[PDB]
Amino acid sequence: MRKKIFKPEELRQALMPTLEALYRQDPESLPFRQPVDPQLLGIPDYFDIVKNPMDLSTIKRKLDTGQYQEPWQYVDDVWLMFNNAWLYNRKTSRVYKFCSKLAEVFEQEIDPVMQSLG
Ligand SMILES: COc1ccc2c(c1)N(CCC/C=C/c1cc(C(=O)N3CCOCC3)cc3c1N[C@H](C)CC(=O)N3)CCC2
Repeated sequence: MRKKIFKPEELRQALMPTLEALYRQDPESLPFRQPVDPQLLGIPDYFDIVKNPMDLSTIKRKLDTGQYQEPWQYVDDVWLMFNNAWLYNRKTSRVYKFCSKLAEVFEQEIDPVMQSLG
């Protein structure tokens, strides 16, 4: 119940490999690498449906700038990114299928890391 203290440099070192695993997926990571601009992309309802957008570059910036206090907050951001994509996109779309592949990759990477951090 009393939270152990995680130093930001320890979270960055431990969790960065799991984020690198996502980024290295090609073609599957491409639509997830940067924040979206709905007006430029032609999806103007995106922020109506997706209340809390999330993307790989934003997660990397949060690790780089010490914005997570505990590892589950990082896991929550990765899964927010996944859940937003499964909510917004149709099941036949590239983004939807790519999201499913990233979730498979992430599940394998994150488990031993979460065990090691405690
Ligand atoms: C869109 O899929 C691909 C697949 C491969 C490659 C793509 C794009 N690009 C452009 C990358 C940037 C694209 C992002 C992105 C774009 C659209 C989008 O404007 N749409 C309208 C018509 O097309 C389908 C949907 C939707 C979504 C998008 N992503 C985030 C997760 C928000 C979302 O939930 N959905 C680079 C080369 C490889």
